[PDB]
Amino acid sequence: AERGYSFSLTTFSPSGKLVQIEYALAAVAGGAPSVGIKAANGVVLATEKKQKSILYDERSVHKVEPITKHIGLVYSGMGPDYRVLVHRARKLAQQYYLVYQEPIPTAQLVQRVASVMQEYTQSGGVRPFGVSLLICGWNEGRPYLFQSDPSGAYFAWKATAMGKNYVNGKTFLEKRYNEDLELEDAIHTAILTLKESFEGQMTEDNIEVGICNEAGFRRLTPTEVKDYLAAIA
Amino acid sequence: YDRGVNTFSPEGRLFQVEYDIEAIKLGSTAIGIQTSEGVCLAVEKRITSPLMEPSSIEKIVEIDAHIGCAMSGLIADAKTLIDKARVETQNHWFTYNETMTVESVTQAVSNLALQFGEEDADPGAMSRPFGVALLFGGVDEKGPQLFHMDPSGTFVQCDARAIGSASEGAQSSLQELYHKSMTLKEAIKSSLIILKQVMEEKLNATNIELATVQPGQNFHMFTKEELEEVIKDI
Amino acid sequence: SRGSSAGFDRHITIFSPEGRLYQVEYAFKAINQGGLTSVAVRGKDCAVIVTQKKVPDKLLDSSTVTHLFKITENIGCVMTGMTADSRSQVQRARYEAANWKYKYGYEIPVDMLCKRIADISQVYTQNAEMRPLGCCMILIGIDEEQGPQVYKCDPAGYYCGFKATAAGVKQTESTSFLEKKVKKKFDWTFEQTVETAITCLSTVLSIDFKPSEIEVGVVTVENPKFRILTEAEIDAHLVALAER
Amino acid sequence: SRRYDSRTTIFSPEGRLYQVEYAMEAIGHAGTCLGILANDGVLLAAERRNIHKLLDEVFFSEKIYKLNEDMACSVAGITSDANVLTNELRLIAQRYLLQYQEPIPCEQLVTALCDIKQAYTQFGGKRPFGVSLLYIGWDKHYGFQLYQSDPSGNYGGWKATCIGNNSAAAVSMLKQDYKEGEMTLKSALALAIKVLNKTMDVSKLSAEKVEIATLTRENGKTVIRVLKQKEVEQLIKKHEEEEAKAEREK
Amino acid sequence: SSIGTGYDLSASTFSPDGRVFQVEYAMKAVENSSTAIGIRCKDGVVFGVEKLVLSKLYEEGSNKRLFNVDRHVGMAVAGLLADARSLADIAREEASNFRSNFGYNIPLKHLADRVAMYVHAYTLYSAVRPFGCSFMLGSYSVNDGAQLYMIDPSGVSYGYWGCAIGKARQAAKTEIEKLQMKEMTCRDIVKEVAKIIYIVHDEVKDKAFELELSWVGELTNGRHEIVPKDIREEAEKYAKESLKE
Amino acid sequence: SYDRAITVFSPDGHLFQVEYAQEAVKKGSTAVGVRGRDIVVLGVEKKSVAKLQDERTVRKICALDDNVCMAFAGLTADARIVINRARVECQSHRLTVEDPVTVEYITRYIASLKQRYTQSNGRRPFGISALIVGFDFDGTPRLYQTDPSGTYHAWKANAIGRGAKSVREFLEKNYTDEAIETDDLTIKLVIKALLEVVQSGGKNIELAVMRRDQSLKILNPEEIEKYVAEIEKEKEENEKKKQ
Amino acid sequence: NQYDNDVTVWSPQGRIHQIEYAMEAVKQGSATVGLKSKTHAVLVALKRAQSELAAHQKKILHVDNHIGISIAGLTADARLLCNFMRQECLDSRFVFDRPLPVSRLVSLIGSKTQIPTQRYGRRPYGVGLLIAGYDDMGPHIFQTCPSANYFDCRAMSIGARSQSARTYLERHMSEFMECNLNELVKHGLRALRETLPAEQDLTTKNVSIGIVGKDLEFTIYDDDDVSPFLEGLEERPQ
Amino acid sequence: SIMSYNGGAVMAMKGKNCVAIAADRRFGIQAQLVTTDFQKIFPMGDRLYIGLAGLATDVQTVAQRLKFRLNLYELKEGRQIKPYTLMSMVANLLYEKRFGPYYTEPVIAGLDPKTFKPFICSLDLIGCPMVTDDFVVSGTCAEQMYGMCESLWEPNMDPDHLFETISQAMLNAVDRDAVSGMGVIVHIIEKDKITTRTLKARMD
Ligand SMILES: [Mg+2]
Ligand SMILES: [Mg+2]
Ligand SMILES: [Mg+2]
Ligand SMILES: [Mg+2]
Ligand SMILES: [Mg+2]
Ligand SMILES: [Mg+2]
Ligand SMILES: [Mg+2]
Ligand SMILES: [Mg+2]
Ligand SMILES: [Mg+2]
Ligand SMILES: [Mg+2]
Repeated sequence: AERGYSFSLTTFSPSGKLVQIEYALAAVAGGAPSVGIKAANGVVLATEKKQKSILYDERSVHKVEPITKHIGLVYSGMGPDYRVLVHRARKLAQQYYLVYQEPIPTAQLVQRVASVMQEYTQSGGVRPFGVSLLICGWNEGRPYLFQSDPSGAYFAWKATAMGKNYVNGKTFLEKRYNEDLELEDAIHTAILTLKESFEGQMTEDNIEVGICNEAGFRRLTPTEVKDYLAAIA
Repeated sequence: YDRGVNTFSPEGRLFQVEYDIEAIKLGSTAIGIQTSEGVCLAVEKRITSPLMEPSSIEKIVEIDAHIGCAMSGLIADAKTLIDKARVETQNHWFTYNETMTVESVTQAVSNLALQFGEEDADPGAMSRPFGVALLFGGVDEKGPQLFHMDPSGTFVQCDARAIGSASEGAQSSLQELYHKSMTLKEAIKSSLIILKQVMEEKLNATNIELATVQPGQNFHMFTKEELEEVIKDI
Repeated sequence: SRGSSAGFDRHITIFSPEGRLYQVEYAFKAINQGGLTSVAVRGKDCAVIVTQKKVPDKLLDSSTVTHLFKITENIGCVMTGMTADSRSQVQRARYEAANWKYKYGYEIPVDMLCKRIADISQVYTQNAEMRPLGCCMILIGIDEEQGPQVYKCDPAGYYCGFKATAAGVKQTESTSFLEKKVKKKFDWTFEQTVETAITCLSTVLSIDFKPSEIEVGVVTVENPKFRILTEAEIDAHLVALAER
Repeated sequence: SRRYDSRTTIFSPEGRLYQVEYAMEAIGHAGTCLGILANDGVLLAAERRNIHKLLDEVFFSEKIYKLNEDMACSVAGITSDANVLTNELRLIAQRYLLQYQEPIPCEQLVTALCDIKQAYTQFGGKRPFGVSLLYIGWDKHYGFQLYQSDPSGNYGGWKATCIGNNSAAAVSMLKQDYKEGEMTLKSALALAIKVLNKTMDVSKLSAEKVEIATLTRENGKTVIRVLKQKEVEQLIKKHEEEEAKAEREK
Repeated sequence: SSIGTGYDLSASTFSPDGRVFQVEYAMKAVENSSTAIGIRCKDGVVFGVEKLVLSKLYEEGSNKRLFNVDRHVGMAVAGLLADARSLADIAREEASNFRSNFGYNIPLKHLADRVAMYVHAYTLYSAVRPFGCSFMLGSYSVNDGAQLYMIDPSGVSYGYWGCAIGKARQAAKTEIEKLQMKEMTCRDIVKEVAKIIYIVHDEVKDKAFELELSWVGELTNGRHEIVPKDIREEAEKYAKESLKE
Repeated sequence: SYDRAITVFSPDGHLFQVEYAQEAVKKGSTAVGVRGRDIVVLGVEKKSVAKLQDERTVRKICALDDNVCMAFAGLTADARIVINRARVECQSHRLTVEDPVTVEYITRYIASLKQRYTQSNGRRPFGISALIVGFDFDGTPRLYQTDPSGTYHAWKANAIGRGAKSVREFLEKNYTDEAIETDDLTIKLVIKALLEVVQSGGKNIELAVMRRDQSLKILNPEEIEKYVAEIEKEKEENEKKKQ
Repeated sequence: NQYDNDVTVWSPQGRIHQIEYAMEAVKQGSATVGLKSKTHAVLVALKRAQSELAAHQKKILHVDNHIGISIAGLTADARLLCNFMRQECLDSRFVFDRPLPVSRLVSLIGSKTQIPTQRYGRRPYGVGLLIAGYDDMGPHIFQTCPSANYFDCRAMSIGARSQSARTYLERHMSEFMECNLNELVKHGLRALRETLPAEQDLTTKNVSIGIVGKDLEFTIYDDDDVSPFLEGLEERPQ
Repeated sequence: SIMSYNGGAVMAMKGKNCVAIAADRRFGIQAQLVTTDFQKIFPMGDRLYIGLAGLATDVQTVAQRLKFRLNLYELKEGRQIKPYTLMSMVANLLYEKRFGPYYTEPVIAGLDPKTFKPFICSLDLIGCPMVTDDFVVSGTCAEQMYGMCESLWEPNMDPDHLFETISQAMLNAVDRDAVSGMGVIVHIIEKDKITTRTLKARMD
């Protein structure tokens, strides 16, 4: 027989900080890196799918997940927490569509999921999600790229990174690329910004990438991946 | 040191209930005496200022025409118990069309005894005992009667009893003066004599409440004058 | 950071200054407490489950001593860690699976079942009222057009499919072994898969066990129904490994 | 259970709620934000914190919120916490509009949201919201009004005030340079760039390091707008390109 | 190993080394209890308990540590009696609901797995505490034969041929291994049960005591019954006499 | 739902959460009240006239019904809640019964609300004391006060909040049949009491009163400086002309 | 003390202090005794008075025509349990039109009082009970403790200095079964007296007796009503 | 029948780059007129109007509750509702009362907020929508109204030949229905303006 803790597990310290949230971000800063680029004609998401042994079947699980026909996700942090948020985003995505009959606007999906993440920083008995997401979408012509973190706060980026070396991965992009970048272009400068930390032999199974153009969102196959890898494609 | 409100001490006593018995010792003192001709209740209002209406201080109240009750301790708490009592006497009258004995009334109130707790509790549930001691005085089929009840939920009948800060002293005096055959007249005098002693302030007719209930007359709260009449014989 | 602590980060599932969850970690050590190790391998036409069967007592109906459970008829699993927790998780798996078919019309995919059990555990990881389960779950069976599948889920919420894997005391030693033989990987036939599993366990435990010292579960593309090998036919594999 | 509960809604020996005070702390570190009351309008100016050369920012503002049709507000504190209290603000507005078929009286929309924050401090064992808000609007009862709210569930109407970083240097400044009774949306925007230039560790207070919005009447329908990049700088230069002209008098 | 710095106050907390001290602590309560043993004969299951004489004022039959959980299932307990009794009610309820639903007597393996999951439920939260008890379930039927199960404070459940719980869990086992129950009949095991009890019982420390024996097998017709006074005495005499050797 | 017991007894029989609430009341803007015979008055001290403020949106004085009103001292937010709860009870006492709300009844109600909140799981007590004013329609004019404990009494005059102890010591030495024997002088004693601890300026006060039948009246800062002069100089016709 | 405040916390010794502490509540209560012949169940108890002007505490309560009890420990808890016991009995008569078998009623107290000892935030009942009843299995004397445990007794006594009474009862057990009422009651009164300070004994003011048996419905005797039993009591301490 | 308790008629028509919507003005209770100035068409943004027929209370209620939702939608989204979306919004609000529905069959008429696209549709009292390229009717004279419409509507119409067409459909249909009438009002929406005229009609 179970009861429940009704008091919040996150609380302001005298410094005015929300300790658990910072610590959650620490779990993020310690996770596999992720990069997102808004190419003004499609967005790109890519992360380090570092699997320990070769025994791991890279297939069976993904980090770049489709929310709707036109939305997509990637994270940096605790994998299990992510999964929870993926099911809730997909769900939130449907509750919108049933009511409005129009696919959910990317900004709107972000707002909704961010609200959830915020919920877990005040409700009783729980800890904040130890994850940060990068949502990408094509809603009404313009491409979108967003990031919401543990606190439940979100921002729209032209491009960014989260996870290990996200500090360096950002500055790198802070110059190593800019707007007007076309499709395949933003994809290259993305897999590159990734390698700017990717320790090891970055192959087609060490990474996973998805793109979101104004014609749907999808994950790229090991093929199209092995290609871009050869420093081109 | 933080524990549940329903924790026992190594001594086999609930901390909260013990800690409220303590609170009663900080209340004003009240006395109740039981005579074959009636029962009387007296308490020191313990006025703390001239600007405070001595009348807006009732430590003695009517439960029903045949029952009066005096209190001591955290008076805010007693408000609740007093109401439950009045309501109870009426439910009994409603249902059985007859007055409730003084013992049954006291008992009814005592069942809210240790009715406090945290987990596994309703929303409108007490979170701590009532820091109150009570004296139910009245007359019923068994003649005049006086009952005492503290926070442990225990209650008993007494020929005479005192509660409040001066309780220990007051009770000593009551033991010296009580007569199984004394009278409501003698009784009231003793009450004031003793009350006068223990009070830190000089016994005024405006700093004490006295009331009686007798086999004939229904509960009566002594007037400012009727006090002068008895105080006349300091 | 560097192993720091603050508040109750060591008593309930809340973040530590580093961003770790000690209780989830303490939950992994909890697995080893049983002192057992388990291995699972994915053949090209099958999947195999092998674990120790330490029955130090002769007063136990060895029949009732198992870590091999039939979830569905086409899904079998092996538990590693705290027993009671394990039986529990096994029951939930049976439930989630029976319910999936009733509600959707078809057998639950080994892929999905594990993702499910995984999602559940994730909660214990985010909620403080309860501790995570100190056990690990390995499921195997044949998918519609994906052939044999082998999945394992964490007391932390993680889940995945593998060519082969292990859990228990010698998990880390069992992986090094397997991943080394998956490179030399001959033809992953039924016999080899079964043989490779037994040895991995025998060499990491250095035991050359009798047929009663281990239990073997298997699911076959030609016989999708989960099957637990007899003590007799277990030995048939043991002898076969001795011919060299 | 009793052991892990921090008791976020209890009194301290002093007789104060420590979790409210700590929320304040968080507020006095957030992007500065203030509003001044004129006679032809009312405004809000905030320290745009999402300042960075990579953000794509696709919103009307970053800290300016449209509640009512006659109201808007700004926040100082935890943004997520803020998105929650505003959403609820919009709902309270509409419930009133549904029920009475008339815009909700400005102050009333505030006392509403305040009763909720007040509650989070009296019961529930939950932490209060880490937010302080500035409300500006117009209503057929007191026309233009400016309001401020604390996570304590406390509020007040201000002819002028500030919240956030150095929300002390900003006050006293206005507290003396404010035309109590003779303010124009122009003389208002005046102190705006003047005070923000001060309390804001920024030299030549760029157009981005700030967000402006003004509410005014206009032939019936109330108007709410956030100044465009250019429109901002006009007051940027106007401030300085008048300041050097102020030292030629000393 | 002295681990216990907050890591032992809640069942919802793992120790730094993967343990749940509250459950372990609950078991100690059991290890401090008086020994009870169960042994699967070839035509049933037999139960015996060293019920210590708390006071000579108590009736013979007070604090029974053996109950009928269903007409074909018996329960032998060790540890905190009040905890055990409520587990006996749960067992009963579980066995009763089963009959109402599926329409036939509950299989001992199922009644055991069920009650076990209930026990286990109490080792996951701070909201409750683990049962401080262990018990055995015994039954016989022709379509199932004889079955003996044992559940402990953690929820774990297993089938046995012979088993013991309490003060002398160990000492009782080394004595059970001497018998070849698999071939033995229940009518003969009673003797051996009472035998292993006197051996194991500490004449010194623990004062006087009483012997409780449970019946269930072909000899009882499937109904778990108390062992007839006649058989008990015979088994007591045999145990006492075998003691003088 | 949160069931923790917030207010509990201590070793010597104390309810700290209540005593702490009482402390918050102490750190509040003083508030005094005097009971006349034709007009009861109330004034709220330390009104911290920040000028950049807005008088209306913060007056520690409120009306509950058409025959009752109140002043408070303590946590601002709490007061609001309690104020609007008594307001509601006022109208509901008219739907259940037909007659209006009494002087005491409503005060008792507020006390009962506070007392309850010192004995219910999940809740903190209300950190405010209240000076309830009103004339007992078809009777005399009464004055009552309430503290977090939930206890209440009728006062001839009183003060709560910052230094209320002082103003109380003072009030006890200025109240007489004669002192304020007319509405003109009644509103005076309060004015004096407030000032007898109230910061210099007069722009720190916010008095007001209710007539034994008329609506409520919040005095204007004008009628303020006047009555604040009729005594500012009267505090010289015996202190600067006999000193 | 980390293991003393919650009944859900086991100590490293396999004990639950809260339960033990509650047991202490019983010991504090004034002593009470119970014993049965083969035809009567008898409860005997010593009542205490706060001061000399107060009455003596009730110690014996009527549950149903065939059941009565004596209490030791928290009075409020006695009333809770008594009312539960009363309710359970009324239900039996309502549904089955027969009196609730005493042993079955005891099992219910056992189950009811066990629950709180296992849940967080709850506390053990702080009262012991001696139960005297008569069903179609004859007289019965049961004992129930703060720990949901209960006992079927030949005779018994709980409370302060009840150790003496127990001892006296253990010496004359063999006599009980064949005693006729008045003799049985005397043994009871006699045992109670064992728990007193030598310089004082049984008064018609501090003794209470409860009797139920094949020939009589549970009845209580308190003041003058106790005389008949006190007479013929050898003031021969032993 | 419940629907014809207050009587009433509503209609929407599709032109080239314009849209029209008209409604009678009578508010009655069975045989008795009560009011002549009863609003049945509500503004739901510029270039978007909804017309409600049926039971007076639900007309008012469905409209007020729909505004509630429309406003928030526009405050959360950073835009102005698209017709096809407002239709889906009303379809949801009505169906939430599937087993105790509001008694009103709405008519939607408007132009795309960011396009020319004229749009008209009507719904079930339970939220089933219908979109057409010509016209839609609702009320106690559906039959009369269909009569006119199938004989006066032309594929493309300038604002003026639309106004004269929808104005004739109404007045003539509504004049063969005893509980509809007491004046007609028309709304013609063009990308640039909103023309609102109250036609001259019978008052019996
Ligand atoms: Mg990652
Ligand atoms: Mg946890
Ligand atoms: Mg367990
Ligand atoms: Mg033997
Ligand atoms: Mg047997
Ligand atoms: Mg202000
Ligand atoms: Mg005062
Ligand atoms: Mg328009
Ligand atoms: Mg007509
Ligand atoms: Mg007509």
